[PDB]
Amino acid sequence: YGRPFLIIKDQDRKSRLMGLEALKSHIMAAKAVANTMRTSLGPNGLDKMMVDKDGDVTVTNDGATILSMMDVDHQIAKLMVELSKSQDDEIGDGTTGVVVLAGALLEEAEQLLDRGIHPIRIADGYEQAARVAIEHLDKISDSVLVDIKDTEPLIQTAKTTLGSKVVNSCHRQMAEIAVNAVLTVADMERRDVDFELIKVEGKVGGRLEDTKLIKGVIVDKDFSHPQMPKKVEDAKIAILTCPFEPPKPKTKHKLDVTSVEDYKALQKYEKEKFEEMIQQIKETGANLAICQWGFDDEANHLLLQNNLPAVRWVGGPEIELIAIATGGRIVPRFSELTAEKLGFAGLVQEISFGTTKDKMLVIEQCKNSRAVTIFIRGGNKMIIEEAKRSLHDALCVIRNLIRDNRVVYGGGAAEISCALAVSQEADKCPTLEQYAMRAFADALEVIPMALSENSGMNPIQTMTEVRARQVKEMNPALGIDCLHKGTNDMKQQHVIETLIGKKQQISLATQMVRMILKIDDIRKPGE
Amino acid sequence: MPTPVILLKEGTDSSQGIPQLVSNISACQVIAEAVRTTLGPRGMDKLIVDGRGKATISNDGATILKLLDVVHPAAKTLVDIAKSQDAEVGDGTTSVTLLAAEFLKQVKPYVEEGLHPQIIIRAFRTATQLAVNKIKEIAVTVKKADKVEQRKLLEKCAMTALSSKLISQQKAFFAKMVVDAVMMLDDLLQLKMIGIKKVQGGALEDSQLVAGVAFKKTFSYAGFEMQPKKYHNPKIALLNVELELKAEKDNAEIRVHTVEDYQAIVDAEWNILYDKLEKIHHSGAKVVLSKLPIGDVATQYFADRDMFCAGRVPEEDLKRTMMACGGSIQTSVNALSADVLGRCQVFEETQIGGERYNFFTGCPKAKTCTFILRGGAEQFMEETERSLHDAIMIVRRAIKNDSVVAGGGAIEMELSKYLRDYSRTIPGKQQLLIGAYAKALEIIPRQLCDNAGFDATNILNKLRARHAQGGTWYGVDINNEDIADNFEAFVWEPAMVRINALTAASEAACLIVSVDETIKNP
Amino acid sequence: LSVFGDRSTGETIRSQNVMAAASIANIVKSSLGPVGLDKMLVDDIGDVTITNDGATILKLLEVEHPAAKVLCELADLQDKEVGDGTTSVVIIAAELLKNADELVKQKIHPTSVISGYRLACKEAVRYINENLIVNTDELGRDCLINAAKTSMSSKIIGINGDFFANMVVDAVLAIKYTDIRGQPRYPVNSVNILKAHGRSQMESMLISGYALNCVVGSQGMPKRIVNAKIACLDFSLQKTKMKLGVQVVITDPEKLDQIRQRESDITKERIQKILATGANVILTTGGIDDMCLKYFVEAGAMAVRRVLKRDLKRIAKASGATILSTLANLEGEETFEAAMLGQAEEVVQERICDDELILIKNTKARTSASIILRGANDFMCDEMERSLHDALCVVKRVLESKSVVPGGGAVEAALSIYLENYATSMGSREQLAIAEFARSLLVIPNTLAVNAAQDSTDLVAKLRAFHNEAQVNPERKNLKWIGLDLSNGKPRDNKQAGVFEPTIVKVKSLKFATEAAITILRIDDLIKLHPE
Repeated sequence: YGRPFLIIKDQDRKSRLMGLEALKSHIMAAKAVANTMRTSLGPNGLDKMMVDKDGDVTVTNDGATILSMMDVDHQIAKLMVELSKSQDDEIGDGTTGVVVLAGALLEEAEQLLDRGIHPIRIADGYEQAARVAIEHLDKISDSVLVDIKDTEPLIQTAKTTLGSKVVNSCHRQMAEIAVNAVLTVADMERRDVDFELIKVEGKVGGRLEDTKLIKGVIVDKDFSHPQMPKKVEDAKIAILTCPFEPPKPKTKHKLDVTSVEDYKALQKYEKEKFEEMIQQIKETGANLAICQWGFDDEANHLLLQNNLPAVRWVGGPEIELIAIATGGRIVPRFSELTAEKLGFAGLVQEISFGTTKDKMLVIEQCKNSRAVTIFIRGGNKMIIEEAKRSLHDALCVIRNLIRDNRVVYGGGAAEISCALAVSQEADKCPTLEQYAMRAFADALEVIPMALSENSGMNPIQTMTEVRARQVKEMNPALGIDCLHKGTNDMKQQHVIETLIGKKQQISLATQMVRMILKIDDIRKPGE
Repeated sequence: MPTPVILLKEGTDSSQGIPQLVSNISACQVIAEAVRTTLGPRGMDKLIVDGRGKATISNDGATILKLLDVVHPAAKTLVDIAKSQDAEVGDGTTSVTLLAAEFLKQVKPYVEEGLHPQIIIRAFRTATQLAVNKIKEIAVTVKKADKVEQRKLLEKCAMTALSSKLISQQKAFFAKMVVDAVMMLDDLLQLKMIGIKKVQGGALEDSQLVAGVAFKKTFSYAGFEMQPKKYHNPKIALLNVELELKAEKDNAEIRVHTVEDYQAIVDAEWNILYDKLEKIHHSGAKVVLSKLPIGDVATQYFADRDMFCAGRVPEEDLKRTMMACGGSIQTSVNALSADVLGRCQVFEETQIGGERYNFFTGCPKAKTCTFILRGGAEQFMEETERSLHDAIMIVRRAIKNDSVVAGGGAIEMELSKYLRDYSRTIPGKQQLLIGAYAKALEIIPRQLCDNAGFDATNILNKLRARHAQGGTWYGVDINNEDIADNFEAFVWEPAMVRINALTAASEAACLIVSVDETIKNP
Repeated sequence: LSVFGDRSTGETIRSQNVMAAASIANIVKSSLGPVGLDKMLVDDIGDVTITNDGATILKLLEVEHPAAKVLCELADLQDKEVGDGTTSVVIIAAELLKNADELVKQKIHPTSVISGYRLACKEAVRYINENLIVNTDELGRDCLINAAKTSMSSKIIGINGDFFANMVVDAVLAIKYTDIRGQPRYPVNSVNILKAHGRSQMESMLISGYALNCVVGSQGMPKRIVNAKIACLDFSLQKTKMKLGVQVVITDPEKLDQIRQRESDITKERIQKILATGANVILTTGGIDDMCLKYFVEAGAMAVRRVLKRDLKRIAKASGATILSTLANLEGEETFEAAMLGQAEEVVQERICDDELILIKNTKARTSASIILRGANDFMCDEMERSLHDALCVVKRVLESKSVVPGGGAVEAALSIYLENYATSMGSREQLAIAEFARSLLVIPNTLAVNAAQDSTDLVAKLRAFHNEAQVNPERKNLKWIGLDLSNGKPRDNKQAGVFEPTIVKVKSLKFATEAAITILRIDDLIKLHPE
């Protein structure tokens, strides 16, 4: 009969929203995320600045970072954050608008739910629309497979993808930087590239234009002994992991000196071993050495005595970058070190880069190096980090192009044509999925609208003109004149984008929002 | 000042009789409503977040009930039934719970009448036994028939079971992958072999089935990027023993007078590791995996001599690998011989979503595969994994038992008709209980249509009318929004699922109704 | 988006309303039928109140949820209209709501259910009027006793039911009243009920007249008058005020004494005018002063003060005296007329439970009826007076409407199957509502049996079987029957057994239950507001 009973503990504070009310709430939250993100899209777009929990700051445009640093609590906000993270570390930029697609789509989905359409059919229709969109997209794809050695279709692509980040100041230069780096480290026989071979490194100071790729490796240590010469012309390199110390077998061990002569022999051995290792490294024919670990000061001197500059306390990854750059090996003893394993380079020179701070080390290796580094300079720590993220995304997009050598002119023309194809199919749709089709088309229509909005133009006059042109002509090469140039031919404008980019973007967004529609009931425990 | 002596502890709650029982029934119904929406080709999933803030979406009802930590006792039985069916046959755990709750729902009005519960449970047992026998009679095999491929039933079974979870529109794809995969599982048949790999990112249409083993793991040592990462026709060496300078081997103090002997000692240690490495190389293999960490120096030597290596690999994936390439895991490097050396068609390690994976596949004689499961949502990872687990275990049951029945609730409708007709034969109190049994049982199509937003009364009425005479396997069709021969429409579910469902629900009703009062202790 | 409270919609609130209705039902489910077991309420402070009449329980039980308040008000109205069935009507409402929801709980559109319910009620009342039994041929006192003692079980007094029914029928026949000139209306609550703990109801006595819960004003004044001189007087008896504002100002002191003198002599002459008529009994709701008391003693008349207005109005109606708010005439002079007097054979104050109460026996003008209760405690006495009030109500219904219904649930026994058959006629979806109406209405026998603690399904099935047989072979003069019992736990013929209920009970009950179901079922959302 009538009496309260416990079903789930904390029964008072286990709240619950169910059904259409829940759905509308979710769509409101997603739209809030979309509005927060909208302004970050497009070269005319505006970026965000985040405040870390620990009071740190960060200015950025990369939507993945935007959501990552966010402290959201509503769950679907977390889902969008993870969305952007996945999309980015799969592709790169585009997160500049992926969640935008999500939000606009969910908005129009709510438009449909208001007419009482059951969500599942909406999901199914959206899936069909996505398939149609991608197949039309890759029909209308251009390709860079037929291209000559891909120098500046790649340069154009980088130019495009950097039109969104503040590093655009000299973005030409950084475009050449990115393309040269990836082309150097690419494994064309494999169609991949490991970014571990790419050494991102930004040191604050100087101009932004000063940022320069170095066909080599840059190491955050100075010379082991300050007196050693700053420059070296030859680069006979030794790479060692055994510290320049009397060897100690790391099994729990220690000697038991007893006699006068015992101690005297040990004392002799102490310097004899240093002399032995010095003779070893010298007879190897090396000129410069690098050690993983610390030095005994005594060997530090004796090394100085033989014109063999060296570096102390070098972290691993940096070390192997040295090895691959110089073509040398990593030797665990002095005894097994020989000339063949020695590393070689063109020029090694310490740089007192900072006007008043400690120094850096650069290796201007001159032969081919499967590894390379980028050295970023500028006036702000925040600008340094932003350059790091931007250049990383540029490298990602060129890698993706290596994975697939066919792209699409950007500027919104692509998805414009996609929407038109969707509308064309919507007439042979039949029933209720028809509303799903036209729905998805109108929702997808958002990206041109957002671009124009950030352009300050009347968005819709522009987009209607765009549709009219792309209908009267057959060129799917007409987007939005983001930078106010009287040609909507982004192909001439060179505003281009990888097929993989948009394709993955739209498919991922479709699946994400499909699940978003897939949910009805939520049970939040009160905090 | 004396006081009366209590019987039990202060605050020992007690509640006896018809109110207690009806309260339990209502609680079971409440549990049902938390899952009622879930099942259906147009069905539903829930999102539940813990007190720790970790989100978790689910469509499989058993997972949800696990998340809904139930305090009320009677409902704990229902959730346990959820675990049972999850371990047994898969989806319909949802359906299991609905059957249980609806049985109780139909019985409760008669419980308002002072009927001794044992009569009810006797009727329940008899009805369930008869129902199981009827199902087994109307079970359908295919190996007697002519137009079945040994997999087509399995493919359609996956087709049916899948199309309620989060991947429903990729069923034509995932069914093929899962059937071909489970075909490799023979004959161990246990799930531990095929792992599931929740790679971040990518569209799940890009999710990969590899006839081999992959790793979401590695670990950076010195040279790991130096060595070549292609090996076209390699030999796989599998070391459990670590490779490092007495790092965690036997603990020993050593004593040495002569300095030269101390030199010899350190030399001999490094000679230990060099001896192990020489054994490895002279073995002729090029790929080495280790549960235990790998010395950097050994990595350097593999790099110099163009062998690939990796350390700290999780043990389960190592077992997968050794079962794949046929090699046997080794702990003694010395006893090594070519026999225990696994071989693979080709070895690789290629980026997927920023993560560093390892590949080796194409082994013609490999009884275990793995799923690289692309997907842009971390939550998709768990949900897709749950759906896939259901698919794999159900198709395993199907391979074990060549018995199939129609889906779409048609089985339940047939049982309803059969039981109702049988009820006429037995006079007395049993007749009403059998009738209530059927009336509860018919629920499945009703929930289906409700989640489909139809007039399930028209559907139910046409269902009963057509299903009195016209054919066994007529049932709900979601897209055509009315009856269809779902069997020809290929909505095919293993009989075992429904059989176990009915049995569990029956004994659940027995258990719940066999309770009169409850005792609570602080 | 409303402050100070959330809202609930759809399934949640529907289930909540059903849950509350079921709670309220179970509150009273154990107090109906000749084996009903009464309720009692430790109030908060020990002033307990034993009662089985449902409406009393609901009124004395605080309620907060809306739909439950609706049901409570329905019970109160039913009591205001019948007197029993608060035993039943609440249960009927709750059960109909339960099954209607169970239909809706699936999907079924509520307004369709409402229309089906409306049809069900109309069909049911029509079928009852085809199922009626007329008492005119039957012996009056016989069926009156039957209906009474039928109501008397499920109550404290059912055992003495025979004696109590005898007393009740005597009282009600003695309270005949000629109405609008064409109606012999019988006023309920006209009979007077007084409770007096002490002896048993065995010794509880019927008064062929009217009884007062008052006392003699002056102990010296006499106790018993064998003469009928009874005058009523609303006009109070004090040495009068100036009664509005009239200040008395003295410029000649010689007259203050005479002023004070008449200040009482006015009342003195009024009293003397009253008594010179020869009236020996006076009653007055207003105050009575000692001045008047001593005068009365010297006259030896009868005086009573602070009598309730209704009681003295009944006195006037019985004795034929005239209520007099004052003394006056068509001419200004204040006079009094013997024609204003009422009569009764003998008036006595008597000591029952060491408390003197005033009796009036055999008013010649119009026969009156009063009943004295005797019992152990005040609890049993006032619960039995509630019971008796219900008794008089139902007997009044029987007399007013010469029509009776076989008791013991024959009503829904027939109704279930008849509506079941009629359902197929509609052909729409609403016959589902019809069938659920019937099945739910079948609750009364179920509750009867469970409170009687036997196999309820078997009794119900046997009942349905008998009635279905009564709907086969239309030669039903030897195939139409009616009946159900509990004491022997098997069916019978209540018509032979005398178990009868008044028709209006079931009729108004079903109608109000239908209205309640319509009201509550149409709900689909509550919106709460935390107070100011």
